[PDB]
Amino acid sequence: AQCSVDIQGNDQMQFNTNAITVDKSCKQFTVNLSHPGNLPKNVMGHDWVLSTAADMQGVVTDGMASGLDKDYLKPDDSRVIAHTKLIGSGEKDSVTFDVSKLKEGEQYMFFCTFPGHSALMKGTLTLK
Amino acid sequence: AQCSVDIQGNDQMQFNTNAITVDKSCKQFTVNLSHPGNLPKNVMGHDWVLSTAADMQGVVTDGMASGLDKDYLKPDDSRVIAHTKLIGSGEKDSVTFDVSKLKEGEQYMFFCTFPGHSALMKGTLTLK
Ligand SMILES: [Cu+2]
Ligand SMILES: [Cu+2]
Repeated sequence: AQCSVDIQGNDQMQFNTNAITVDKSCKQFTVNLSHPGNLPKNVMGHDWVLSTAADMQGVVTDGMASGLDKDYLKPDDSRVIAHTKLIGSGEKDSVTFDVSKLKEGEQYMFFCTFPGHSALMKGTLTLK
Repeated sequence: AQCSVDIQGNDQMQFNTNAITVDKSCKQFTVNLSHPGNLPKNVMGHDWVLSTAADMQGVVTDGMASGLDKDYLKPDDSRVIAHTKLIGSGEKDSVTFDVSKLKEGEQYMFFCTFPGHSALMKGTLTLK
């Protein structure tokens, strides 16, 4: 626990939280994602992606343009600090990243890149 | 216009009108739906479905459970007064229903039954 969190994205297009603070003593931080529900990945896919607030739009945009095969993310997009894979119902994925990639005083947002899902599936992350 | 309306569902999960009025003189009424943009049916499908405000949730829940192959609508759902098929970008569909299936003093709702979309895509229909 402490440097980790569990996120669930369901069939009603929602995440279970919209805010995450990362404790400044963490060297690394883990996100674990599971998709409750019965719908397939091609109709209700979810991933947890991270970037600063000012680049979220660019990532969602470039992400949509790359297709379901690239899990709706642009390959080697250097605005994406961290990201999971796109997962369907009953699947799960985890990502660990380096906390020194964040700095205190900058605003970060987590979100899903499936088309349209970022309207309700988005939230803040902050280094405290 | 005269006893019919032309409506659009776009790539942002938005319909372009959110209240429809049906005048009592009309024996029938027609709705013509188009979907501008470029996303396919499985990622951004849309339909126009009508029920009383009371049956919307029962219809939205059963439709999600019917699958993309059943155009996310329960077959022969007795609560649906009228509907179109589920279209992707570039496509189009229309429907004409009898105005005698509506009654004065009841509240009706139109919505898209694609999973996750009916929260953003809905509006009122009133018989005046
Ligand atoms: Cu999603
Ligand atoms: Cu829709």
